[PDB]
Amino acid sequence: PGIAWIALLLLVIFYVFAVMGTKLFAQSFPEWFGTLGASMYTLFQVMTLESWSMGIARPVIEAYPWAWIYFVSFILVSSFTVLNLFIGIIIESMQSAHWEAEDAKRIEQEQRAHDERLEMLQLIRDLSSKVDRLERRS
Amino acid sequence: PGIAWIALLLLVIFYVFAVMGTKLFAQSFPEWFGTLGASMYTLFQVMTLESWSMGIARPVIEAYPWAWIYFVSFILVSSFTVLNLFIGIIIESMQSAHWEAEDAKRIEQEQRAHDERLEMLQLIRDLSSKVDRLERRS
Amino acid sequence: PGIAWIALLLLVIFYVFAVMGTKLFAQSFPEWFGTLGASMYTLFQVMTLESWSMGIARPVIEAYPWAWIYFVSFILVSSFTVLNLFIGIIIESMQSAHWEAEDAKRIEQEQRAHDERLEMLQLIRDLSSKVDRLERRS
Amino acid sequence: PGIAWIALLLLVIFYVFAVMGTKLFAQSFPEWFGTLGASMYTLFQVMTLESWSMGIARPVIEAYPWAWIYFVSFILVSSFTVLNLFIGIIIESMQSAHWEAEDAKRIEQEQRAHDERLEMLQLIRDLSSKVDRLERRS
Ligand SMILES: [Ca+2]
Ligand SMILES: [Ca+2]
Ligand SMILES: [Ca+2]
Ligand SMILES: [Ca+2]
Ligand SMILES: [Ca+2]
Ligand SMILES: [Ca+2]
Ligand code: NI
Repeated sequence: PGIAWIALLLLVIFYVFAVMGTKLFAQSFPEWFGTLGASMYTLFQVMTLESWSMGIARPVIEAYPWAWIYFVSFILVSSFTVLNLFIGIIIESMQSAHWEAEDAKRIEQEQRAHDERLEMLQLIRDLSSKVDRLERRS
Repeated sequence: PGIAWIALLLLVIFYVFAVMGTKLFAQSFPEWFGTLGASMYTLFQVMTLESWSMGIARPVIEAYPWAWIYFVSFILVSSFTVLNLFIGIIIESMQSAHWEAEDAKRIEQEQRAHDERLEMLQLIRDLSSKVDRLERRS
Repeated sequence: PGIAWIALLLLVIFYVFAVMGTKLFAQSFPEWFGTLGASMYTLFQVMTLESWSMGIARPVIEAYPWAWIYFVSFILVSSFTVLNLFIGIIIESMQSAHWEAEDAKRIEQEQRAHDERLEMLQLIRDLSSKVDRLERRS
Repeated sequence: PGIAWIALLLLVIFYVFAVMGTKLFAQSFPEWFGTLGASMYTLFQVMTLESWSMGIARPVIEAYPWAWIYFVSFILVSSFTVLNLFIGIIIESMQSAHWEAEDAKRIEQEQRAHDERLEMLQLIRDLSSKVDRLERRS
């Protein structure tokens, strides 16, 4: 398992949407989705939202009016699984640094004093033992 | 109950703004604001800031002066309510992967000792009597 | 003050920069910098990186070769004090629903660490204080 | 050392890619790559993804079509090290507000007891010793 297990998926979301888009607009926007690699590129351009809509979608949408769904969806997914990936890093680097350290040091400072209390506790039975013997010898 | 509230609110924000956008720039910028389902797009584009001003606002404003406020305001709120939403995952993904798991494991370990330092404590008051029995009894 | 202090700072930064566009690209790029409320607008557009130099400072810089310094810096500063501000929100949001009231409940956990402890010791001394009345006899 | 370590890195790439990019495109795309000083510009114009494929890579690519690779890669890395760099600031600011400051408050309410109980303890022996000293007394 893991976090970069998304870098797997994203590039498959990609693979998917590329092939999907290529099958459609290969026909009539072979400028962009002429080929797979072409769609690949385009879709990374779209990933980046560098004229994503006016450049690509809207033209494509004029020809294929529903395409809006394709482009709008790809985006929400593309971006979403990046946000989902990017944060998995905020986390796996956030708590890589002072959060492994602390958990260990308090796992340590805590068993430090189940140590202290418990035995120090003991001398008190050892005392309720020495003294125990003496209300007897009273 | 939860953060889909911002989502909802931010989805409200769309509905709400796409609504006005439709009615106003409808007749002037009809590809952009003719039908709701096309101010929706256009706003989702505006949302993404993909040729947001030069493509849509400037022209909507080169005609309608106040529209600026419309677009600007939409953006600030749009982005802002996500920023708020985005972070609400950084946090809830942080207060889920890390901030929550010890929140339990430390009151889990604190009670382990108020039951032990207070357990200690009985013995110490109980040595108190067995001996307060001896300033007098022995 | 805090987050809202950068807020101010930035909006300072903005006015201070739309200040210049208007004093500066006014005669000539009046679509963008002709007057203030239009630099303001432009500046916000430029902030958000919608056609910022292709649309804007490439043709402004077809005007002035130095102007590049103008739009570039504005961004690196503009973007910069937001990153600074944004972060101040992950921070003052990330330690506000997860990390804030812990320091108060662990103020309080470490609080009885004295209450029990100190009162226990109190007993200890009193034990001794009487035991010592028994070096006195025995 | 610190993290400007990455500022170096990115800035090495920002330099490296413009030098690499003048070599190729200087010839035939002068307005963007016929120099370094405007390559740089362009490359930060590219850094930002303002008309990146559409404005630039595409027509450039049109000429040296494998130019995609240079744009795409640039971008993946340019961005990616700002991600590693931005994160740094998230962490070196989340590890600065409470991470560094609070860790110290705990060094203190940790070492407060190994001192408090040392002597709670201490008094426990003395007590034991007097009774232990009362074995060879009576
Ligand atoms: Ca073309
Ligand atoms: Ca149409
Ligand atoms: Ca005009
Ligand atoms: Ca011109
Ligand atoms: Ca403790
Ligand atoms: Ca454009
Ligand atoms: Ni913590």
